[PDB]
Amino acid sequence: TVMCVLANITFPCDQPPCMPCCYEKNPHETLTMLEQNYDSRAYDQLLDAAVKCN
Amino acid sequence: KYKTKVPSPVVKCCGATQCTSKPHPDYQCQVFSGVYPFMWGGAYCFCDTENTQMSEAYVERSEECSIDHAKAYKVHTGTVQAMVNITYGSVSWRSADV
Amino acid sequence: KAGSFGDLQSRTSTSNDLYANTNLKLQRPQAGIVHTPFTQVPSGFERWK
Amino acid sequence: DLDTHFTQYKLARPYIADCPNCGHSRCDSPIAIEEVRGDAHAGVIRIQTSAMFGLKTDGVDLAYMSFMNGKTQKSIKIDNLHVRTSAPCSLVSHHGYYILAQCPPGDTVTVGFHDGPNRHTCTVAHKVEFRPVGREKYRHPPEHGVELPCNRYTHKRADQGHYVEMHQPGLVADHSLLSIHSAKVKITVPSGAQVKYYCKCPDVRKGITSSDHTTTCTDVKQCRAYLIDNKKWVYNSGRLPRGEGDTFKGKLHVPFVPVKAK
Amino acid sequence: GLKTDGVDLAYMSFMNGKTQKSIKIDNLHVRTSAPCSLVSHHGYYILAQCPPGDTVTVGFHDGPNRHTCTVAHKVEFRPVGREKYRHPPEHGVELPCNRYTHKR
Ligand SMILES: *[C@@H]1O[C@H](CO)[C@@H](O)[C@H](O)[C@H]1NC(C)=O
Ligand SMILES: *[C@@H]1O[C@H](CO)[C@@H](O)[C@H](O)[C@H]1NC(C)=O
Repeated sequence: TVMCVLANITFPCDQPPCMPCCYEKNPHETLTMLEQNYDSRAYDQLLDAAVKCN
Repeated sequence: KYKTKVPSPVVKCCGATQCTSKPHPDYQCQVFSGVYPFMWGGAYCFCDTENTQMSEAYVERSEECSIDHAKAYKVHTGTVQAMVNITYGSVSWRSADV
Repeated sequence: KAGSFGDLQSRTSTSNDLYANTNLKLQRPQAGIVHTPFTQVPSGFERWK
Repeated sequence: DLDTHFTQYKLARPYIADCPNCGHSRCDSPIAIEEVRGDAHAGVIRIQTSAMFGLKTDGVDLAYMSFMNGKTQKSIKIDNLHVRTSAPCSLVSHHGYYILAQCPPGDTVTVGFHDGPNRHTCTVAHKVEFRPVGREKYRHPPEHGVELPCNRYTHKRADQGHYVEMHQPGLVADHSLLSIHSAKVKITVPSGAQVKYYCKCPDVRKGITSSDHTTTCTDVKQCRAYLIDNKKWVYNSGRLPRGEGDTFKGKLHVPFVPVKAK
Repeated sequence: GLKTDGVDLAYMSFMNGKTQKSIKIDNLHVRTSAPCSLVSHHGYYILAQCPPGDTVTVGFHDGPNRHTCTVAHKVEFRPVGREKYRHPPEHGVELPCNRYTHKR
């Protein structure tokens, strides 16, 4: 599994902390986490996970 | 083909911000002074003349480089291979690669 | 050279060195406009093509 | 597939960027053309604009464009959305900032749209060449012939690795946030959005406020105010200001990557 | 920009016979070989930015009816300076040039 960083928290990339929706809860925090993980080899998984909101 | 990536210019209102060489292909940074930027809100920076804009630009591969591109090759020498058909007597064609 | 062939040369299709000689010069923005004008030699790849 | 990439573009907002030809003159336009890519065959081009396509301020629906009427982020139904180089082009697709269109050879590229009475148009020069594939220089793609390999822009994501760099908007300037009140000037934060004021009453006054704050001073043109919204992304455009410590990138997907087709 | 009683810069006036009828500017398209950008319209005159072409067509809509007129004046694009550009650039050098004024 690939690891990604949000501030000092470190988490599996495919499963960000919020899960149901990570742009409505805190839009700034999701963006800043996507910016902090720019160079990650598994950034695509994060971008799907963050944008996922049913 | 190349793509000139042009990042967003840095506009300092009452300051002089200066270039810092970055490890980038054909990287160019210039610090043009005396800029009074106008934008949809209208008056972007206060100071009439003591304004600075730092513009930077650097060349990348175009998006199409993965589809069309020229591969430069050094050739020296190689195998010579051939497909051969043989018949002999009542045996039919065999057609094997050598 | 700047515009004949090999103006942009990369060792592989995913390399990061990306030697590129295009004579890129940044130009002064026009009065009022926040834009980043620049001048460059047209690609030698297309000239070759 | 289509849904997830359109969902994915919801982090990106349109922006107003300087454009050379707006019709009358040169102005800041919601439909500013950032880049035209015209190195595919058979006259298919990809225009990156400053307006979102297929997005609604709340959701995705592939009949809606979104664009800034100031700081309003208003969304409309695609009224005309026309692309023309020398004769009108055929809008093959529109996704995010990008539109993919089949165009005749020309010396300009103009993209424009209608918001009720108002017409927003932007022309850049960008000479467009029709690129025949093969050993006959035909001007329009034939109805029969031979299938040869050629470079075309996809409309479906192939397994993306082509990315567009995005950043948080810097200090969007607006003077409608300044007003005259009593005898001083008033900075009104529209809603939950910070504002940086730089007020040269003769002492240099400045600060960042999350609420209304009278800033003394006398005239409105001493008190330059900048909207700080960090809730959306904008393309890392050369026509948008940035600040000193604004390095953080955003890395969104690009639709309509090049592909080899026949 | 005229109304049968007054001025208002959204209205054209033209004769439908002997009637001298006034309408809102519906399209007012000007086209040489591609549509032109109507910089202004004042009195009998309209000022437009046009691509190079071999005809000049002006037309307008009065509801269902379309009134159009094409003349065979050839319009040449005239670069200013020592480079033959076909469309005005976004950057470059500000050089003196001849333009039609837009108010007076
Ligand atoms: C650092 O991690 C600890 C442990 O999870 C947490 O309690 C703390 O809030 C984190 N600090 C920051 C600044 O995120
Ligand atoms: C020779 O071999 C080829 C296959 O390589 C086969 O198709 C052909 O029938 C053979 N020659 C003759 C005369 O049949």
